Amino acid sequence: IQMTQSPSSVSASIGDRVTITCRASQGIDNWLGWYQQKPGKAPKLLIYDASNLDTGVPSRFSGSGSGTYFTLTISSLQAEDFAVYFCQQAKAFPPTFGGGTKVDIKRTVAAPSVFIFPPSDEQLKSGTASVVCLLNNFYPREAKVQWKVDNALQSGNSQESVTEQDSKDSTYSLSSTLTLSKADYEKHKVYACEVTHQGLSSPVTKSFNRGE
Amino acid sequence: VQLVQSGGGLVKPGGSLRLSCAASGFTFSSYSMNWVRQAPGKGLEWVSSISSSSSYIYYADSVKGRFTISRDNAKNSLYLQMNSLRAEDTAVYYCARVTDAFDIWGQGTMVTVSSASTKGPSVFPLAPSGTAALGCLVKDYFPEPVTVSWNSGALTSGVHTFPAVLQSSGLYSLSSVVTVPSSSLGTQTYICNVNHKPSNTKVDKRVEP
Amino acid sequence: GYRIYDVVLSPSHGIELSVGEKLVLNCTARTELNVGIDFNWEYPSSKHQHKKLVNRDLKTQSGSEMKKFLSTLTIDGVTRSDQGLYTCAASSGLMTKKNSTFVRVHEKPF
Repeated sequence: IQMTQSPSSVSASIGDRVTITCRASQGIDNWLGWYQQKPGKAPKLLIYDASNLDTGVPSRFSGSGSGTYFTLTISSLQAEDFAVYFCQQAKAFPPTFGGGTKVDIKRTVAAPSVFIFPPSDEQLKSGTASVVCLLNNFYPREAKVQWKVDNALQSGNSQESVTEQDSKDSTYSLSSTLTLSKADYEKHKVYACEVTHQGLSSPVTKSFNRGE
Repeated sequence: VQLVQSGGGLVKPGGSLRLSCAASGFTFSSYSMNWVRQAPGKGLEWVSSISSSSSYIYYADSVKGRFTISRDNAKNSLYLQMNSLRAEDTAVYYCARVTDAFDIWGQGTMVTVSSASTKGPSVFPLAPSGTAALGCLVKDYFPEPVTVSWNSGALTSGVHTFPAVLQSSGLYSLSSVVTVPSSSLGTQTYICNVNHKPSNTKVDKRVEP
Repeated sequence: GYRIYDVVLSPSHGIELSVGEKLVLNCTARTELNVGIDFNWEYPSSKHQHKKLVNRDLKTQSGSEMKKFLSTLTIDGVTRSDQGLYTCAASSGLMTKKNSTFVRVHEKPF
């Protein structure tokens, strides 16, 4: 029994009427919960049985819907409300959760400044090769990164991690590390990091030739 | 009303550790208690549940035939023995009270199942080619407690230390970067100060263009 | 298919006994077909145990697509210590609903 949340991310400012949708694969009558989670700490129940508010929760949070379609509205957004929101079903045997919807601070659209870092010679002595691609200071959070080695799309051999929304400028930064062996690294010449983001009109690719 | 957790930590595949969750603030004897985990970056996943007198127990297909849920109602505490652990069991585990919805949640406790032993990091430089970007690549360490500062805390502006990620080898890898004016590269020196207390590994790497 | 409808006590309100009278408190809980239920009581006194008053046997009933679970609480003679708030919590593992009720035992001959 699958729970799909829409949208994955919501840009908002203080005082806004933010709405979050949660859709089920099959009918759940009214047994839907809403939880709030901020980075580092545990989740907290906002609303249960679709519409009923939990004790301690302010009245600005409200919930509605039934069957498959459900909605969580925040009447007037406050600084505390910037967080991830999960919906959870209580009908079928396994209680499933939604993917989560992050409500973050609205900002001007910012294309990432992209930097590519070849592996250090100090590292190549240890028989491994790491290639890092930095997407710095961008908004919104959604960004897609693709590694290409001599036009060969790389998958499974890269890992990425994103910082939290910055406290000063409200931007995000992302790091993607491509791991290769020394042998495979010395075989190929071109190493490209292709990034696609809203702030960029077309995909930007930063690359280097092994040797320079 | 509180729910304090304890007992979690580091384990190697196959091993097992107890996971306590002590209630105070309400009648423990009465409600059904659940366990819910959250993988780093991933969403929430219900793991197991148990009735008030340990009569009815349920497990997810990811944890059936391995994990064992239990509780002592006299002690006012919830337990979870985790046997035959896999790499995909590394997560932040939450005990929680159930009543309609999961109204009360514990603070949380992270268990880590990855194979390698305690190991210090190797700090490699991320050398730069308006603004210019540089950094340090803190690669292959275990467990997580790794500090990264720049110029002994004197350079905090424009710094971004990304969260760590487990590689397939079971060792963590992290990167810390700083954007600085392109003109001040040759003049101003940049040292990243990495510290991994679990293996007593202080490292100071100077990055150069 | 593991959900609870509602938990009701009978009698629900205004139960009044004399000292030494037999107290009876049933606890009905409607659930779905596959749902198991586990009754845990909460009494104010510290003289009785959960092995005396709560029923050792069970009482279940099946109707079309709804199951009833019933658990009784019998006290052979009552005292001032028994006066307080009684609560019947019916936990299924994935859910737990509870309903309250107040009982008064006055110092008077039955």
